[PDB]
Amino acid sequence: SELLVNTKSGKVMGTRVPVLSSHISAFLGIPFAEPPVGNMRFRRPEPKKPWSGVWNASTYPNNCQQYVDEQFPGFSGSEMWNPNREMSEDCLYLNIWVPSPRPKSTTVMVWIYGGGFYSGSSTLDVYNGKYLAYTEEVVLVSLSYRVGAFGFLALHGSQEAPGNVGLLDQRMALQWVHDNIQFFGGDPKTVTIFGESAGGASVGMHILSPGSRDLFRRAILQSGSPNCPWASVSVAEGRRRAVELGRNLNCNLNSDEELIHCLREKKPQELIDVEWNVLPFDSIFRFSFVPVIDGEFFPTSLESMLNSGNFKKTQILLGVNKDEGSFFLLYGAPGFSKDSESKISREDFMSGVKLSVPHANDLGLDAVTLQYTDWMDDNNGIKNRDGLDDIVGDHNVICPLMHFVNKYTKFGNGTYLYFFNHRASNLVWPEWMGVIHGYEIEFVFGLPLVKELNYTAEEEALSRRIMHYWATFAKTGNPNEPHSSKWPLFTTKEQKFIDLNTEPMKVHQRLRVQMCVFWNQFLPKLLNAT
Amino acid sequence: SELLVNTKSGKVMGTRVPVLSSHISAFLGIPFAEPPVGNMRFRRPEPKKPWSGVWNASTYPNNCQQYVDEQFPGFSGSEMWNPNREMSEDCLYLNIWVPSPRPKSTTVMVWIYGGGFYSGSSTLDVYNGKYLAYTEEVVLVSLSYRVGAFGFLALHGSQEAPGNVGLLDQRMALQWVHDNIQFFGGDPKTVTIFGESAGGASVGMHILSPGSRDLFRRAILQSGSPNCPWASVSVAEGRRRAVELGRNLNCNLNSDEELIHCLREKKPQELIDVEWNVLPFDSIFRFSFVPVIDGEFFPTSLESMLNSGNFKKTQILLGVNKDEGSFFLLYGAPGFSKDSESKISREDFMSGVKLSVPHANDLGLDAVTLQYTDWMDDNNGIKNRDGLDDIVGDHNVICPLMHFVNKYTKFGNGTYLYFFNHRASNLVWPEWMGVIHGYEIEFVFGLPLVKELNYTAEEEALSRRIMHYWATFAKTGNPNEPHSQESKWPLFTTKEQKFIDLNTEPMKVHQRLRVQMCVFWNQFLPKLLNAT
Ligand SMILES: COc1cc2c(c3oc(=O)c4c(c13)CCC4=O)[C@@H]1C=CO[C@@H]1O2
Ligand SMILES: COc1cc2c(c3oc(=O)c4c(c13)CCC4=O)[C@@H]1C=CO[C@@H]1O2
Ligand SMILES: *[C@@H]1O[C@H](CO)[C@@H](O)[C@H](O)[C@H]1NC(C)=O
Ligand SMILES: *[C@@H]1O[C@H](CO)[C@@H](O)[C@H](O)[C@H]1NC(C)=O
Ligand SMILES: *[C@@H]1O[C@H](CO)[C@@H](O)[C@H](O)[C@H]1NC(C)=O
Ligand SMILES: *[C@@H]1O[C@H](CO)[C@@H](O)[C@H](O)[C@H]1NC(C)=O
Ligand SMILES: *[C@@H]1O[C@H](CO)[C@@H](O)[C@H](O)[C@H]1NC(C)=O
Ligand SMILES: [Cl-]
Ligand SMILES: [Cl-]
Ligand SMILES: [Cl-]
Ligand SMILES: [Cl-]
Ligand SMILES: [K+]
Repeated sequence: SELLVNTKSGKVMGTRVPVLSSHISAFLGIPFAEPPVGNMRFRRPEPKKPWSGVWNASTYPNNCQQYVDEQFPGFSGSEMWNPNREMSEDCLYLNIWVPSPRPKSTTVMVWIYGGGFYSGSSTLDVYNGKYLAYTEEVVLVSLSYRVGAFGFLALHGSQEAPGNVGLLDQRMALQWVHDNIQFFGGDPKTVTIFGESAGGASVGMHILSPGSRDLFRRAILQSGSPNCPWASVSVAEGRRRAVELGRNLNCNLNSDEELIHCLREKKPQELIDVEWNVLPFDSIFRFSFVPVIDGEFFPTSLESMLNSGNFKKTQILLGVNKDEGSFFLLYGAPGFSKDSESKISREDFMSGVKLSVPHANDLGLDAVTLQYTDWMDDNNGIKNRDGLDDIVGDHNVICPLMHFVNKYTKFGNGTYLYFFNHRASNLVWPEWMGVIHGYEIEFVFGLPLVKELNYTAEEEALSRRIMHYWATFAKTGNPNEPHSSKWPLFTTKEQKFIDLNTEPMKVHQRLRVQMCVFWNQFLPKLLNAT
Repeated sequence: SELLVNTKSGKVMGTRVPVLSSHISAFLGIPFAEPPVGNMRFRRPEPKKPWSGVWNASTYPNNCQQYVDEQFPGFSGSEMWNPNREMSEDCLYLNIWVPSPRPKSTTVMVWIYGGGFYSGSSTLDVYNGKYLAYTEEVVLVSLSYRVGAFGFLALHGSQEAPGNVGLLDQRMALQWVHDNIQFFGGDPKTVTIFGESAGGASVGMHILSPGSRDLFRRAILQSGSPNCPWASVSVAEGRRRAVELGRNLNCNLNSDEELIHCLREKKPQELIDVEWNVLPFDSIFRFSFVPVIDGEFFPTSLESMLNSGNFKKTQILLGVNKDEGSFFLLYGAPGFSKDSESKISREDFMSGVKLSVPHANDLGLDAVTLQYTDWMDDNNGIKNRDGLDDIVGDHNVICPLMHFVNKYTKFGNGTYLYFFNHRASNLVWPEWMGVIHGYEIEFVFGLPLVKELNYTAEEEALSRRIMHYWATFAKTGNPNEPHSQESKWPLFTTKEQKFIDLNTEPMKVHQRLRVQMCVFWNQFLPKLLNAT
C-alpha cells in the first residue's frame, strides 16, 4: 500500500526499514534504464521498458563494473568505498527512501556518488539514505551511473561510443525522478541534486548542460566542481585514450567501428585490468575515462560557458574539506605511508610536485615549488609533507571550486560556501592526512546519529546541523531557517564562507585567495606562455 | 715636519685640522691623475706628471661634473649629497687623513663614494675622514672618479671612449696609494677599499678585475655589489646609449670618431642636460652611464667569473640597510611624497612595479606582483607602499648582494655580513622611508661622535662599534677583537649563512637574509624572463 507504488514503467514493492527507533519506506534497486549490456556497451542509455507484475524493490542492486582498490586489504578506510554488491554491467538502478507516513509533496534530494568517474556505488554504507530522509523529512534518491571505459570511453563522431554516457545515465535517472517521484510523495519541481568529488563535478556538469537544466531545481557540490583538471578531457584526448585502450587489448584499430566492436567482445575485467595504462603521464589525481567536452552535452568549453552565463541560474551550496589531497598522495607519491608520519624529503617533494602537476613544464614546476616551499626551513619533512598535501588539494579541488564559485556567483541566484575542517574522533587513517577526502559525507548522511558507530556528542550535533542546512537549502534555496546565527550569502564583493566544525560558526572571507590566484591566474598564464 | 710630505710625484703640504678636542693631519685635494680635460674627455686616465714646488693640500678639491639634484631646494636630506664644491672636469684628486703623531706603518682604508655612477663627491660632510682616522688610528683616504658620460661613455672598439674610465680613475688612485701611502705612515700591504652603493659595486668590481686585485688587501661593501642590475650594461647597450647621447645633441653619428669628437666639443652641462634621455625605459633605480662588461676590465661575464672563482680571494665585510628602495620611489614612482605617509593605491602599485622592473615582460610583472601582494588585503595602502619599497630594495640591492656573498663565500677567505636596521633619531626624511639608502654612512664615519649634530648616546655607542668593526676588520680581516668578552659577529658560511643586525640593541645573529624573496629574484625570475 504505502509500500506498493505504481510508477510509469510499472509497479514497485518497497520494504519497511528500521531507522533510529522509528521506521520508513525504502525502494531499492529500481530500474531507470535498459541494461547497457552486449551491443549496448558504450552507448547512450535507453529508457527502461515497462514491466508487468510487481518489481521486488526490497534489496540493493548490483554495482557497476569498476576497478577495485586492494591496496589495504581488510582496512575499513579504503574498503568502505569499494563495491559491497556483485558487480555487473547491468547496474542502472536507483534507490529511494520515503518518510513514513508518506509526505504529500515534499523536497527531493538526489545523491550522485563520486569515485573519479572510474568507481562508485549507490549502495555504500556511507550513502545509506534512511537517516537524512527520516531526520529531515525529505525524499532521498541515490542514482547510479556507468564508470570507467563503460561510462566514458569517448570516440567523438561515432554514435556507438559517443562519450559522456555515464553523464547521460545520471540525466536519465533525473528524468525518471521528474516523471515518477510524485508517486512517492515527492515534489518533482523541488529536486536538489547533490554529490561529492566526481559526483560534485557531475552536479556542476548538469548545471552547465542545457539538456539537464530542467530536471532539477537547486544544487549542492561537495569537494568537486565541473572545471576540475581531472574531471574532463578534450575530444582528441578521449579519442587517444580509447585507441590506446584498444591497443592494450590487441584490438583492430582501422576504424572507430572496428575498435568499438573489438572492445565490446572483451570481458569487463579485461577492460579494467588495463584501464590505468592509457593515461598520458605518471600522475596522481588523474583518471582514465572521464566526461569529454564534445559540443553536445557541453555546447562549448566550460570556461566560455561560465563567462557568458550559459548555465542554470539558481541557488547553489558548495564547499571543500581541509585536506582534499592526502588520500591521493598516499596512493601514488613517494615517501608517503599509512603507517607513519610520512615526513617528506626534498627529493620526494620534487618528485611529488611533478606527479601532482603532470601537465607543467619545468618552469611551472619551479613556480609551484617556490610557491609552497619555506626557504628558511626547506629540509623540514613535516612542512614538505603538508606542502604537497596543499598542492594536491589546492590544484585539484579547492582552487577549481573557488573559480567555479566566483564565476557562478556573477550570474546565479544565491551562493552558499563552506569550509569543512572537523578533526575526526574515530581516527581510521593516520593524523598527517587530516580532514580526508569524503569525510564530510558521514555527516551529510547522519552516521553520527547511530550510537553503535561511536561518534562523539559534538559530532552528532554537527551532523544534525549539516543535515538541516542541506535539507533547508533543498527546500528553500537558503540553508538558514528564518530566525535564530546565519550562514551568509557568498557575494562577488565580500566572498564570505563559513567553517563547518564543532565550534560556533565563524565567518571568513576569500577562501585560500592567495594560493588560488596562483592556480587560477598565474600558473595557467605561465603555462600558456612558456 | 709632519705636514710636509715628499711623494713620488712632488712635495705636498697638508694642514692641521681639529677633531674632538685633539688634532690630526689632513692632506686634501692631492692630484693623482692628469686633468682629463679637452681631447682627454672620455679617455683612460694618465698618471699625474711630477710638479715642482710644494702642492698646497690644505683645501678640498673640485667635484666632478654631474647632475645636481634639486627636487627639494633647501632640504638637507637631498642637498647633503650634492657637490659642495665647484664642479670641474679637472677633478681627479684624493684626500688623506693621517693620525698625529704620524704612525709608522699603519692600516689604510680608502673610501669610494656612491651616487649611481652619475654623481658623488669625496668632499661631502658625511665623508669627512677625520673622525674615523682619529678614533681608530687608521690612515683614511677618500678618492674620486669621473661619473656620468665623462666616466662611463662606452663605445667598445674605440680607444678614445672605451668605457670604464671612471673605474680606471679609481684604479689609478689605488695605484697612487700603493706607491705613496708609505710616506704618510700607511702600510700599502694593508689597504682596505670601502664604499657604498655605486661605491660598493665598485669595490666588488675591483675584487673581480685582474688589473685591480694586487692594489688592495681586502674589501668592504655597503649596500652595493658588482652584479647589481643597475651597476653595469653590455657593450651593445653602452654603445646604444653613447649613440643616443649623440643624437640628443645633434651629433654626427657616421663613425665613433665623429661622435666622440662632437661630444668632446660640448660644454659639460650640455651632456648632463640630456643624460637621462638615453635610458631604454621609463624606470626607477636605473642610471645612464655605468661600467660596461668589456672583456678587458672584466674578462668575462660577472656571473661566469663568480662561478669559476676568478676573482680576488680575501676577506670581505658587507651588508645592506633595511629600506634600500625608499629613496628611489620618492623620486620617480606615483603616489609617493616626502610630506605624506604615501599610502599607495592598487593602480599606483601596478605602475610602481612596472617602473621597478623595467626589463620584465607581462608574465614577469605578474610574478613580481603575485610575490609581493597580500590578496586578503590587496587595497591596503600601507602594505602596497611597503611592498613596493621591498621590491625596489630586494631587486636592486639586497638580492644581488646576497647572490654575491653566496658566490663569493665558496672561494673567499672570510665573509662577514650585516643588516643595518637603525633609523636615526634626527632624520629629516618621513618615517615611511625607514632606514634609508646611505644612512649607515654617518655611523661609519663617526658623525654621531659630534655633540652638535644631536644624535643620541645610543647612536654614539653604535657608531663607535661600527667604526671599530670596520677598522678592526681592515687591520686583521676580522671585525672582532679576539680575546675580548664582547658579543661575536660570526663568519658567514655557505652552510649556516649567518649575519648580524646593526642597531642600538644587543646583537642578534640571524640566518638566510631575505632568502624567500631572493630565491624569487636570483633563481625564479631570471629563469622566467629567459623563457619565450
Ligand atoms: C593503479 O593506479 C592507481 C590506482 C588507484 C588510484 C589511482 O589514482 C590516481 O589518481 C592515479 C593512479 C591510481 C595511477 C595514476 C594516477 O593518477 C585510486 C586512488 C585510490 O584508490 C584508487 O586506486
Ligand atoms: C631625471 O630623472 C631622474 C633624476 C634623478 C634621479 C633619478 O633616479 C633614477 O633612478 C631614475 C631617474 C632619475 C629617471 C629614470 C630613473 O630610473 C636621482 C634620484 C634622486 O636624485 C636624482 O635625480
Ligand atoms: C524479494 O526478495 C527477498 C529476498 O531476496 C524476499 O525475502 C522477498 O519476499 C521478495 N519478495 C517477493 C518474492 O515477492
Ligand atoms: C534571486 O532572484 C530574485 C527574484 O527575482 C531577486 O529578487 C534576487 O535579486 C535574487 N537573489 C539573489 C540572492 O541573487
Ligand atoms: C563501539 O562502542 C561499543 C560500546 O562501548 C563497543 O562495544 C564496540 O566495540 C564499538 N564498536 C565499533 C564498531 O568500533
Ligand atoms: C694654502 O691655501 C690656504 C687656503 O686658501 C691658505 O690659507 C694657505 O696660506 C696656503 N698655504 C701656503 C703655504 O701657501
Ligand atoms: C683563510 O686562509 C688560511 C690560509 O690557508 C686558512 O688557514 C684559513 O682556514 C682560511 N680561513 C677561512 C675562513 O677560509
Ligand atoms: Cl538504525
Ligand atoms: Cl553578488
Ligand atoms: Cl669637531
Ligand atoms: Cl664556508
Ligand atoms: K557497429
